[PDB]
Amino acid sequence: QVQLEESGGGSVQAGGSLRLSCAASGYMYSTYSTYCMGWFRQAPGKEREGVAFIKRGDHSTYYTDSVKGRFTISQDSAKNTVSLQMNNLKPEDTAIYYCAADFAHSFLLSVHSGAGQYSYWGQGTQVTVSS
Amino acid sequence: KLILGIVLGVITFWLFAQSLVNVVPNLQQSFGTDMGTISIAVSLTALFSGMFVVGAGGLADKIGRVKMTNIGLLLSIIGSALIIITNLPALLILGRVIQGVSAACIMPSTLAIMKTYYQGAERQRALSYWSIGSWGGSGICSLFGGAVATTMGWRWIFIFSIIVAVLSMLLIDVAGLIVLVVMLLSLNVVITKGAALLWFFGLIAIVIVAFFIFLNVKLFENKPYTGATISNFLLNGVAGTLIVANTFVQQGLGYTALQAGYLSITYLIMVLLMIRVGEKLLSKRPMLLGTFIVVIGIALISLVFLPGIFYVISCVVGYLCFGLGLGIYATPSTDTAISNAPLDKVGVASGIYKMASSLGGAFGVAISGAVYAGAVAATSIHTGAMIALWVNVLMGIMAFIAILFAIP
Ligand SMILES: [Zn+2]
Repeated sequence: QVQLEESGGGSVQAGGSLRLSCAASGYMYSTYSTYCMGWFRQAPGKEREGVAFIKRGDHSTYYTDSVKGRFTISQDSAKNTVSLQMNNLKPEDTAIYYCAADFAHSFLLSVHSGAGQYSYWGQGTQVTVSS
Repeated sequence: KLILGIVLGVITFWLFAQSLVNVVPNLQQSFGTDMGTISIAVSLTALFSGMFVVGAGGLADKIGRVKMTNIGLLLSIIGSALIIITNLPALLILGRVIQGVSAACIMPSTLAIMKTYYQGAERQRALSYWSIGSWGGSGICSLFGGAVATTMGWRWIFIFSIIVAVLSMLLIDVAGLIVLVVMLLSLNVVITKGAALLWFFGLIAIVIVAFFIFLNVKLFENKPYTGATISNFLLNGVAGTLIVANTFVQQGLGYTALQAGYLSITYLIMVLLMIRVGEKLLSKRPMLLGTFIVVIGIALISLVFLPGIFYVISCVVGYLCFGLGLGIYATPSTDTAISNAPLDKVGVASGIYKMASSLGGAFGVAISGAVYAGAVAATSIHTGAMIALWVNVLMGIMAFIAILFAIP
């Protein structure tokens, strides 16, 4: 009973910029615990691939190679939400972006990426780029 | 003496057990099977423990106390050895099941040795050191397992289980029991399904059905020990206070994971240095002090829902005032139960006091979370938080009013 309500994305010209936000409803922290949160993309062609993830507890970010430098995941701590600020988007980035969050764990443990680890998934938000 | 020195080694066999719960992502790759199936696998420990601790206490009552404590500490070797040996899915299930029944054996039996250890006055020194064993054991189960996973790994956190379980031993009739476990098995996962889920009203039946079938089928208690047990349940209802507080601070006010640690470990150091003052405090006086001063603990964190700049003061004093109150009531309540209980039926009576403690928590958390998750969805974080904190105050007041049915 932990909904992930995600917003933003949409179509844009190539080399442009797009925002993708996603907040987690009614997801509580244990006595010395936190959870990791980010997006996976999946174009009609290739299979589900990881993009960017952040450890909610201590802003511990991790990116994939493809998007490194252009994309910048971050949490608006006061408004309580993660958001992936995408830039210089290439037509490879064209896919359906899925916001996901894994089951809680000790905050001492490191940030996660593997799709097997992530357990809460969003409906999915579409993003497309072109000439 | 080396009477507790071994006993605490059996309580620290239940620190290592509940540390692995907070390191599920590491052994999901090793054991291979996905999350959700491997998670419920690790859940089985406290699951099997909660339903068997009553029976395992009543069978320790007859078969022998140190007999069962020998069984448990021996069963804590295979419980850990099975898991740490090889990581694979179907095996991981059984390893935690026996880890669960291992705790069911230890808790009631080692609680009975303490009465033989002193039998008055020098019993409070033992029960206090027993409380240090469990509250320290659970209090850092997460912060430990995580710190171990970083440097060494998930393997070197469970090799410490076998060696401490041996070093412990170095210092050493199914009357509806099947319709008891079926009521507890269900009731244990009525709070977990209550959040998830239908089996929401469906699983409440098999609790109520297996309750009345077990009601008319060892039920024989009438003394202030009952008052001490019922009060214990209501007090553990305000356990949710901390989890809803940690959430509010880290999500609402937006602090880091380490600040959450400092506010929490401050509460942990406090409570562990009051169970010491608890034995000196003594029966009804300190338990009325504890059940009262915890309600203040909430009020200071409730008022942080209408904060200022210097309300980190008002929040901190909350964690302290909450922490000490548990510690004050901590070592007198365990005594008032362990004392009044008959010397013939200690293993049976102790298991009931420990489960009433267990359910109290799980029950409290479920309410606190559900209220928070509902109130924050209706209104905001700051508003919704206080609504959940208030629901704890009521239970904390009821825990203070629960002492009304507990004479000196
Ligand atoms: Zn994670």
